[PDB]
Amino acid sequence: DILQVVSQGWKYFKGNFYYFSLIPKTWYSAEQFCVSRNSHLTSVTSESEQEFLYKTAGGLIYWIGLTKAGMEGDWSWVDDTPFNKVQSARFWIPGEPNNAGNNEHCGNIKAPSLQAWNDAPCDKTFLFICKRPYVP
Ligand SMILES: CC(=O)NCCc1ccc(O[C@H]2O[C@H](CO)[C@@H](O)[C@H](O)[C@@H]2O)cc1
Ligand SMILES: [Ca+2]
Ligand SMILES: [Cl-]
Repeated sequence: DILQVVSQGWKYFKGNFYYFSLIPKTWYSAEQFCVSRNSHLTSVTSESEQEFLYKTAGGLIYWIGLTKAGMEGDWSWVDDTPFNKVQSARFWIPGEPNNAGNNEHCGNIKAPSLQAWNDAPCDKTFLFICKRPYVP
């Protein structure tokens, strides 16, 4: 139900529902909140989605579903979308990911630009964005 979901504070964009939180959490506690609402921290897989997210974020920092996984620590999406390193290079802040302090294994939307993402420590608290597909 689109009207029911939206009226609980979600936004509908191109077939997906998005929740922009108002309380900050660590990355995994954010993901746990998303899981409790049949969702995950958002993936980003097109310029139009990145644009919707950074514009709605409005210059505030939000965890998204970016996290390192595997033995090599390659970036991944918690909703299990395969990570496209080539397509995603345009979406990082220049100089990121930089693994500052050798402990930045999660990702957020930080800058209000198409170049928006930064890697930050997973145990830091930020606002966060859940994403849930609409299934009619
Ligand atoms: C606001 C401020 O006092 N900045 C100057 C001191 C400083 C320098 C780096 C830093 O790390 C943050 O910024 C880095 C980019 O510079 C990010 O790569 C990193 O993930 C994290 O977001 C945090 C503070
Ligand atoms: Ca960083
Ligand atoms: Cl919230």
